[PDB]
Amino acid sequence: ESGFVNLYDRNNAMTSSTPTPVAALDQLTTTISNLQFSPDGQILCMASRAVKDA
Amino acid sequence: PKVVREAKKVEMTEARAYNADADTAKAA
Amino acid sequence: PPPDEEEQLLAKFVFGDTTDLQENLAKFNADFEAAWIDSDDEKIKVPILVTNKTKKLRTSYNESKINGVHYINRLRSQFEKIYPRPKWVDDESDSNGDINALTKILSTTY
Amino acid sequence: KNSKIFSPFRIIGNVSNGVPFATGTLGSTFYIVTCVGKTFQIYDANTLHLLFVSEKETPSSIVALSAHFHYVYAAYENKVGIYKRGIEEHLLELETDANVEHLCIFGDYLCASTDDNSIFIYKKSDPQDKYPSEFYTKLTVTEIQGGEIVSLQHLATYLNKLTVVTKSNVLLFNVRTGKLVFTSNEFPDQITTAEPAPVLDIIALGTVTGEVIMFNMRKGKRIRTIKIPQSRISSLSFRTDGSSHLSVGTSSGDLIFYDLDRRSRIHVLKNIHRESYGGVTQATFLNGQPIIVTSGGDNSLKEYVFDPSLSQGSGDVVVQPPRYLRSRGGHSQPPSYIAFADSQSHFMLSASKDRSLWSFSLRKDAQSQEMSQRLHKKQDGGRVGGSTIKSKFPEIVALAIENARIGEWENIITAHKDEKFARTWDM
Amino acid sequence: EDEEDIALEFINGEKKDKLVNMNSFTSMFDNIQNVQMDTFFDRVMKVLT
Amino acid sequence: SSLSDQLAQVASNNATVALDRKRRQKLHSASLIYNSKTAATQDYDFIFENASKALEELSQIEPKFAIFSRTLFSESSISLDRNVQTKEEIKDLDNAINAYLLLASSKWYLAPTLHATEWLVRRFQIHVKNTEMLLLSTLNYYQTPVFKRILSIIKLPPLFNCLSNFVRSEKPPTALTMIKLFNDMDFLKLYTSYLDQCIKHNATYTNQLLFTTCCFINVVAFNSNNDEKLNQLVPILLEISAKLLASKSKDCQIAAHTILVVFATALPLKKTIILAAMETILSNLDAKEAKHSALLTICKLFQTLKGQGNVDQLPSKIFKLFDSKFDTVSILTFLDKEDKPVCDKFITSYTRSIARYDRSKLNIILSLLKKIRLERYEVRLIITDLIYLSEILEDKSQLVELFEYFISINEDLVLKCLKSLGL
Repeated sequence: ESGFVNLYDRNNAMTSSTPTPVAALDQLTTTISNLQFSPDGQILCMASRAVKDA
Repeated sequence: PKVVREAKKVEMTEARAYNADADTAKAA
Repeated sequence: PPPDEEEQLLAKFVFGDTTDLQENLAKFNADFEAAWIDSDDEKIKVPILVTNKTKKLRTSYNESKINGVHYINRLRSQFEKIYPRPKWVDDESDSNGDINALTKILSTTY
Repeated sequence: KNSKIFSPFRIIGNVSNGVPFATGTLGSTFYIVTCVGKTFQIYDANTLHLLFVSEKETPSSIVALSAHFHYVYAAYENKVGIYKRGIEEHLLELETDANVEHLCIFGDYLCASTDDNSIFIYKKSDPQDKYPSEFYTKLTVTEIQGGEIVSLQHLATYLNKLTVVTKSNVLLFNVRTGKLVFTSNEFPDQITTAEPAPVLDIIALGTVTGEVIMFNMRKGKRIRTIKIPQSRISSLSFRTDGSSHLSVGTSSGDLIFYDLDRRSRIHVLKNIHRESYGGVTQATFLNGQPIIVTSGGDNSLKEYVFDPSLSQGSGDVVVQPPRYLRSRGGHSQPPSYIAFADSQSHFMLSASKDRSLWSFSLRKDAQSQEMSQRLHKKQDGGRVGGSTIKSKFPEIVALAIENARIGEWENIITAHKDEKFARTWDM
Repeated sequence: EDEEDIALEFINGEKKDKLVNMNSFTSMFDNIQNVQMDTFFDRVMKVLT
Repeated sequence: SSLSDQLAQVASNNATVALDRKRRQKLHSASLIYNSKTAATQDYDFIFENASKALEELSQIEPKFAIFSRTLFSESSISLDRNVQTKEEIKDLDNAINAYLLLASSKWYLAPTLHATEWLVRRFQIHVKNTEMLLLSTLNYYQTPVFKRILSIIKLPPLFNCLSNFVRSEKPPTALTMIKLFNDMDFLKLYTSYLDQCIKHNATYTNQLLFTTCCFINVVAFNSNNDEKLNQLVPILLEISAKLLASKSKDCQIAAHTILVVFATALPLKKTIILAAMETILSNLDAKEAKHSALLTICKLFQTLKGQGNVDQLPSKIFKLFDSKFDTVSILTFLDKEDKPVCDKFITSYTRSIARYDRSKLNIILSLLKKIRLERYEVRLIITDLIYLSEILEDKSQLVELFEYFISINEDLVLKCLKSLGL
C-alpha cells in the first residue's frame, strides 16, 4: 500500500529464512494493485488502481 | 553560461584554378 | 682588423643586440622516379609566347619555344606554387602484441 | 503531338535526382549544374538561387553531366549536348549504337565513353573555339587491359593523357597518339569512384568496399589507403580551402571527413541523404572554400559549411565540425495533390506520397519549404492519445483551401488516405 | 532440454551489478589531495562494485 | 562582415601593443604576485633580478631550467619586445614559453615559479599571447590563489566560459564547473593535444593525472544517460587511454586502466575493441601494481561484455601473450584473495582457451574450478568442450578426475550434455 515492492531472490531467501530484499522499489506512492513478471523473468511491472497513469 | 555557437554568414571568395586548355596542347 | 670577443660582448651590452638570443631561441627546442614515360611527350616542343599563362610559365624573355620535358617541369612547378605539397603525402606513405590496435580499430569502426 | 495553345516551360520542386552535379565558376560566382530528368538546372552557389534552366527538353534523360567555364556538356541517350546558359546550341552525335556513359573535358579533347567501353575523343575546330564539333578519334578499351570504364579523368600536368579508371585497374591513354601509355596494377577491389587529388599525379579510388586508396601514377604505387569497411564509397572530395581533409560520401547517406596529416577521423555526418534513393549520390567541395555541396538521390541538394577553428593555438587539431548551411529540396515521390495558394501565381502547395507536404515558390524557388507538422496545444488541456514517437500524416487524397481570411484561422483542409476525419492547415 | 531452456538458464545465470549513476563520483574531487593513484583506483573500484 | 566585427578583430590584432600610457599601465599592472599600485611603480630590472634569482633557485632544484636561464632570462631578454620581431622568431618564442611551462607545470605551488612566471607575464605577455596553454598547464590547481590570480588577470579564450562566469570572485572555481568544462567536447580535443605533448615530453605527475582522470570518470558519469554523446565520446577518450598505455609510466597505465574500467561499466563495448584493449594492456604491461590493476581490468571488461559470443575463447596471440605476461600462480593467488570479484565469464573463457590450446595444466584448471564459484551455462560450455577435447585427445587420468569432480558436483549436467552430444 505504501507503493513499496520489496524484491528478494529465492536462492538466498530459502537459506536465510529471514531474508534481505535485493531491491526496495518505491517509485509509486499509492496502492500497488498489479505485480506481474515477464515470462522469462526480465521485467516486473507494478500498477496502481488508485491513481491514473500508474 | 555554456559555450556559445552563434552562426554567421558565409561568402564565396575568388577561387583560382588550373587550365586544361594549357594542359592540352597541339602537337609539334 | 677583426673585433675581440670581450669587445663584442660589450658591444652587445651597449647596443641591446638580440641576435645571439635569436640564434639560441631558434636552435633550442624540446630537448626532453617514374614508372612510365612517353616518347611523343618527350619529343614534343611547345610555343611559349602565344598565351599569357605560358608567358607566366616561361623563364626567359628571349625564349619562345621549349620542349615537353621542361614544359611539364615548369607546369608542375607552378602547380606546386598553386597548391603546396603537404606532409601526409610528401613525407607519409603506408607501404608480443602491438600498441596501436585501438587506433586501427577506431579508424575502421564507427 | 506539339500544341498550339500551350507550351512546356519547366518543373517545380525538384533539385536533384541521383545524377551527380557539376560545379563551375564564372570568376567569383559559382553555379551548379544538376540534372532534373530530361533537363538540367543551373543554380547559384552563394545564395542557391536559380541561374539557368535547359530551355529545350532533351528527348531522353541526360545521363552524364560536366562543365567548364561557360559551356555545359550533357550526355543523354546517344549525343553530347553542348549548351550555353541552358540554351541548346550544339549537338554532338557519337558514331555508335550504344549510350554515352562517361564524359570529360580537357583543353582541345572531349572524351566521352559509351557503355561498350568505347571512348570518343573529339578535337576543337580551333584553339580559340569554344566547343568540340570535330570528331578526332575513337578509342576502345577491350577486356584484357581492364574492366568496364569507371571514370574518365584528366590529371593535372599531363599532355593529352586521359585516366580511364576501369573496374580492375587504371589506364592512361595519350589521346593525341590514341595510345594507352600506361597500365596500372590490378586492384583487388572493384573501383566505384575516382577523384584526382590536389597533390601531383595522385588519384583516390573509392571501391565497392571502404578503402580510399591514394594511388600515385608516377610511382605506379598505392601510396596510401583509408579503411572504412561495410560501405560503398559513393563520392570523394578534397578540402582545397587550405587544409588536408577528405570527405567520403558513402552510399549509406553518410559523410566522413578525415584529416590526412594526423591520419584521423575529423567528423561523421549520418543520413544526409536517403540510402533507398542511393544515399549521397554526389559530394563536392567548393574550390578554395569550406563549403560542401552534397546531393542525394532523394531530390536533395545540400550545402554545408565548416567553421574556422576556435582554438587559438591548436587549429586543425581542434577543428570545427560542419555547421548546417543552405540546402534545396523537393519531394522524394511524385506529387500526389497540388494546389495554388494565391491569385498572384506565386505559391503552390504540393502533397506527395512521402507523407511530406511542401509549399514551393513559383517566381524564384528559394521558398521551397515543408509545411511544419507541429501540433498546437489543445483547448481543454487534456492529454493526447497517440504513440510517443513522431510520424507524418497519410497521403492527401482530397484538399480545399481559401484565402478570404488569411492569417486569421485555418485555411487548408486535407483529407488524408483512409481517414474518417480531415486535418486542418494554416498556410 | 531445448534452446529455450538454455536461454532461460542463461537469463537466470546473468547476475546483477551496481550501475553508474551521474551522482556517484562527486566525492573524489574532495578526496583527491595527497592520495596515491593505486588507492584512488581502489576507491573508484569500490564505489563501482 | 560588419564593421564592428572588423574593428574587434583588428583590436585583437592590436591587443598586446601599448598605444598610450594608460594601456601601457594596464599591461604593466597585469601581474601575478603584486597588486596594481606596486605592480605599476616597480620596474623590469627589479622583476628580472628577482626572476634570475628565482630561476637559479629552480636550477638548484632541477637542472632543467639552466637552458632557460641561459636564453629566456637574459639582458637581451629584457631589451627585446615581441612586436618588434618577425613571425619565425615569435613562433620560436611561443615554442620556448611552451617548453618552459611544460617544465614548470609540476611546481606551481612554489614562490620561485611564481616569480619567474610573473616576470614572463609582465615581459613576454604570455597571459595575453598563450592563454589556453597556460590554463591547461595549471588547470589542476583550481583551488589555489595563484590560479585565482591567473583567472583575475587573464583574458579568456571563448571556451572557458565557466571561468568567465567565475572570474573576479573570492571563491576558487568548482568541481562542477570542472565537470562542465570537461563535458564540453572541443576542450577535450585541446586536452588531447596537451596529453600528446606531455606524453611525448614525459612531463607528467600524479596530481594532474588524478585530476583529469576524475574529470573523465565524472563526464562519463553525467553522460551515462545519452548514448549518442557517449558514442561520440568513445574516440577521444579511447585515444587518450591508448596513448596513456603507450606511455611507460605506471601511474599513466593505472589511470588509463581506471578510464577503460569506467567507460566499460558505463558503455557495453564491442568484443574486438575489448580484445584490442587487452592486447595493448598486455603489450605495455611491465610493473606490479600495473599488473594487478590490469588483471582487474581484464576481469571487469570480460564481465561487462555480454551478448552473442559472450564467453568465446581467447585467440592464439592474445592467449599466448596472456600466459607469457601472467603466471598461473599469480592468478591463483588473485583467486585466493578474499575480496573475490565476479570473474565468471573471464575465468570460463580462460579455462576453455587453455582447454583448446595447452591441454597440459589440467591440474591448474581443476584448481581454478574448485576455487571460483561458477554458473550453469558456463559449466555447460565447459562440459561440452571438455567432452570434445576428451574425444580428440587421449583419455587422461586428470581429465577423468575433472569428470569425477563433475560427478561429485552436478553429474546431471554431464548427463544432459552427453545425451545432447554423445552417449
